[PDB]
Amino acid sequence: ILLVNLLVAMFGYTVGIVQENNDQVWKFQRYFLVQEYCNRLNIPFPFVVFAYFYMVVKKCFKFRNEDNETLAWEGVMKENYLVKINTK
Amino acid sequence: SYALYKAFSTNEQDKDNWNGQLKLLLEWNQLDLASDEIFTNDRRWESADLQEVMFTALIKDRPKFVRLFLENGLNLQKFLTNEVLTELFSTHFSTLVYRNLQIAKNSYNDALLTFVWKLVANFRRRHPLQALFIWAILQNKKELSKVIWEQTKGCTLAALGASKLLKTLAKVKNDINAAGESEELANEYETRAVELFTECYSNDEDLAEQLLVYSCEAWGGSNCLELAVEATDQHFIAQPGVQNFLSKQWYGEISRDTKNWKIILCLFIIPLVGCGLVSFRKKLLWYYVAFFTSPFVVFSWNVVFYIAFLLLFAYVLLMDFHSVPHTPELILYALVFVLFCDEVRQWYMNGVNYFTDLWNVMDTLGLFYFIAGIVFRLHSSNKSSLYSGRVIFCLDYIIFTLRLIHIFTVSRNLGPKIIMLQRMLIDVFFFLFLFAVWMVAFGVARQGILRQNEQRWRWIFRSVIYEPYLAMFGQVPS
Amino acid sequence: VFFFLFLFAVWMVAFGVARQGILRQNEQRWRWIFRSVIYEPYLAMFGQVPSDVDSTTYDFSHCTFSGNESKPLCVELDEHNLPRFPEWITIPLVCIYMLSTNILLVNLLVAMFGYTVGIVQENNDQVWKFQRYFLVQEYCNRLNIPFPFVVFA
Amino acid sequence: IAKNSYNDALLTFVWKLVANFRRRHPLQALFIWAILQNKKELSKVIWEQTKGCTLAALGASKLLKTLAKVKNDINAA
Amino acid sequence: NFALKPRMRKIFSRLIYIAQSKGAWILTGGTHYGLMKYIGEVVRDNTISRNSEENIVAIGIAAWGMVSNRDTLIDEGHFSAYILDNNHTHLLLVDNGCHGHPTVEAKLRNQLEKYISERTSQDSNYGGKIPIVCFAQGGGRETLKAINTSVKSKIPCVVVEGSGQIADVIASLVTSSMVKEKLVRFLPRTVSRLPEEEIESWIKWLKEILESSHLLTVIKMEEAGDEIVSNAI
Ligand SMILES: O=C1NC(c2cccc([N+](=O)[O-])c2)=CCN1c1ccccc1O
Ligand SMILES: [Ca+2]
Repeated sequence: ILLVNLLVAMFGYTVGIVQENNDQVWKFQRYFLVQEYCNRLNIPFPFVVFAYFYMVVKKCFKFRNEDNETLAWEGVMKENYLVKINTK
Repeated sequence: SYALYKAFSTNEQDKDNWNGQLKLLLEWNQLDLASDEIFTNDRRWESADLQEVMFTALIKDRPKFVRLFLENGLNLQKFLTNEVLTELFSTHFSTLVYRNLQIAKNSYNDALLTFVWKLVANFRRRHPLQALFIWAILQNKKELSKVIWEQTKGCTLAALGASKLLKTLAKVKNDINAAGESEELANEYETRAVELFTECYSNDEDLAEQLLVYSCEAWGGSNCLELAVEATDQHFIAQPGVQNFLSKQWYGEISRDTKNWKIILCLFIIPLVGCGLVSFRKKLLWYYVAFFTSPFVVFSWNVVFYIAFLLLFAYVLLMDFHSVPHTPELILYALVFVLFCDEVRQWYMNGVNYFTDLWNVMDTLGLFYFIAGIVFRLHSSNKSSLYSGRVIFCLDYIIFTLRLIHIFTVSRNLGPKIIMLQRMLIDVFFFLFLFAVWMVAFGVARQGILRQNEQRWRWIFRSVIYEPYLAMFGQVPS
Repeated sequence: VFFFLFLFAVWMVAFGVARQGILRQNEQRWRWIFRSVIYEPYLAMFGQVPSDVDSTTYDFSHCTFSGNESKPLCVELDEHNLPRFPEWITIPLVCIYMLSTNILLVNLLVAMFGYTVGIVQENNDQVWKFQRYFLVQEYCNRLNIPFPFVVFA
Repeated sequence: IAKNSYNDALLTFVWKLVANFRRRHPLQALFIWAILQNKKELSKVIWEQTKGCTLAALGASKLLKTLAKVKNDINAA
Repeated sequence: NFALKPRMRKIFSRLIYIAQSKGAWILTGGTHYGLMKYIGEVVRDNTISRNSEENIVAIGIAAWGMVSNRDTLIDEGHFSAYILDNNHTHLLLVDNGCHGHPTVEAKLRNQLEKYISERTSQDSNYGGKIPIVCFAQGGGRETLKAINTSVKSKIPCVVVEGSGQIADVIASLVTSSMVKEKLVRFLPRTVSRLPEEEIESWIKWLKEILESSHLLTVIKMEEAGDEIVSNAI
């Protein structure tokens, strides 16, 4: 009775605390599954072993200007952001 | 200072000495005076002789003066010669800061701190503003950092790298004052990175998602999104711009404003890819491949495969398990080999950090127990080995089945609760600690009062541990 | 409720298949597969504790030896006509399953109910008095007499 | 996209009237024009000139809550 | 050398924002030095921010007697390190004789001003006629001669600030003695190289300026909120 009903109360307190952080932690974890399913040029899982043999095929034989342009884009909203802060 | 300047200026010989007036107004904090009657006539600005006064404004913490010097014209990357950086890190670099850097490299080592340890090892014996920014950011200078940060190209990358460095140095236990300063400055730069990127995103989506993926020709050798991951900067990834980016990469070619039942219904009826029930915004074989490439459906196919694997496992183990493997065990070993190939693929493409995750550890461990059950299984005409093979497969089935909880963390509804589930461990362990103490005390007292000199160990532990354990589900010892 | 039933079904399937595999050998009857794999681990949620794990409280008068009558199969025997299963592998298995479902998973459901009751309460009175519109519009629309007599109207 | 994926009675009505004028309560149509464009200050000036003011505010609130569900262009949402 | 305080930085950011809004040409010197540097900077920034909707037009008008590296072609050139600016989308260079000739382009420039000031384009709100505003923020002989050539012409619409050098001496007093009093107090170190035979000429220049005070307006220091450039123009 006492020790089980104390566990209920401590669970209730922890659920109450972690909930506003919980959605953030879930969508932070979302990055890793997107990076494990968007990285590999990936076919069906059962068939994947056949595509693994394509990698065997590999071992059967084996400053940029738009970058500076998008950094120059970033600088303008930086200036507008600084204007907003100094306006506050 | 104003009295000294009135004396120095009215000697009618050093009226022409703008350098001596400037150095006098620099050694004091007379900013308004140096603004109003040195840089105002527009009569003599050479813009190259400002180097000694720049070095002095750096090493004596005059950030408003370096702001005025940049505003009137001085290029940092012209100025910041490697001799300047070796003078800053060799002579003007503090010795308590370097000891905290040693302690943080020995006790809390990291990828970015390995990188900054190597560059601070370089200059005590090419992206210059980032090195000056690291110098100012480590010293906890907090206002020279802002002045140099406003002059950078990769501004969001700079803010995220600085936030990671300062969060690592805020863990060093000696000198908790310096830990408190570095924690506050870390929070200030991570707030700055978030608020700048949300303005970049709220003006424009395509160019902000252009920003997110670049590596700045080895900043720390990494990426803006990677640096937010490494610092566990989960307020930068929880924001709606990065979440929009991620969900657009998760649905792939399918437009996100379609309902989900249409997607899975088109998944089960395979040649229904060629019809107007799924919108493919973000000739007919392109609709085919645009469906079957997306992350959503290769994931959903993979979980259907895995459930069919668990049903075949269960059928084999419970209803069809003989002295020689019949055909469903051979199909089962083929499917387990497929899972083995996926795990060795993931290990070959991660390296060492693959063994950091606990799921991959128990994953490899389950494959080990499966092949051990095979080598116990093939010794036919021996009943003990064949029974032992089946027992090994049953415990391995427990592991394979409980992996399904980890699979369903991607869901929009179940997912956050499964993530919440691991925050309960300290409550469970406090419960089990108190319960084990009570259980041992009551069990030893009851076994001592009732009986006399039990010699059998199994009947010691059935009475002392097992029956007081069963009292937790309401059994009441007999 | 659905998060609870998801976790409980995963634990129930894992424990039930492992226990039926360790104890018995090649059951062919589907009803006795599902009474053992699904139904008895389900009854452990109300505090039942599965009976056939001890081997000191196991009698052979509730078996069949071949599925011929109603009863379950016997546990698979030895050449000495003794049960093969290790008590040191099945007693802690039932203990871990019983801890995990009867205590941890039910008391987590209590905590999540408590959190949801705490959130929805200040919205709840609004939702009730928003729902009130529909019953007023279904009882104020029709020129309505007594329900039994309504068929006459 | 909002008519194809989140269709409604009022959005069917405004789809039909915007289909009319791209080929009698005039202030309500001008109010819909300004209210869809997210104009946000011409809307108030026309709203202060209307007869059915509460009906106007409720119809506009329903239209904008439907268009705030369209997933592309989350800024406009 | 140019004094770039953040207020004038804000003002000319706002100015090139207005010129992007209305679709205006901006005429200026077009060298790399001083204010024209910053104007080319903000032209490049508002170009690189939106990359569409009526890319603005900046004409720099240079003298060709002050351009250092001069290449004759028909065949693009490559101007590299008076120096021209990198960001002016059009450059016009007047032709004269020798190198020692500043202030040559003023005649062609002011004639182009007068011609657009009389040129009629009825798709406007000004009664046609294409409105023209002159800004003076700095100082020198060029500024005073430009303001008087404007105000002697029709449609000058000259605007000045409340900070600068000659913007201060026209901004403050809005005869000979008061011109002298303001000119010696707002230019303490440039009167020292001046014969009075052209100081009296400057007094005549300013008396010709203040003849038409309705064709002149000013920006003040209390008027320092947002959209004060729009309010002035
Ligand atoms: O790729 C996978 N490998 C294994 C796996 C492979 C071998 C051994 C074990 N194991 O013992 O838990 C697990 C777990 C399930 N799995 C998977 C299936 C569908 C969707 C997502 C997934 O991660
Ligand atoms: Ca894995």
